[PDB]
Amino acid sequence: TVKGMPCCWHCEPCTGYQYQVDRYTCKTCPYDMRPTENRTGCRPIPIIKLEWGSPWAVLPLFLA
Repeated sequence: TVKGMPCCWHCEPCTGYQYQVDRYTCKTCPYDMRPTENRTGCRPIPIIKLEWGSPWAVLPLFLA
């Protein structure tokens, strides 16, 4: 954060959906992009297709 004196700053953490793009202000990346922990941008959201189907997909398969 830009303080009164341009001398000592204060890096206040942004929200969970805000990426540290610049050093003075955060930005917002599009959907399916989770902000990374480090200053790298936004990583893609891991998407699956229910291959195993253990919790609530093996009983329908067995009945079928």
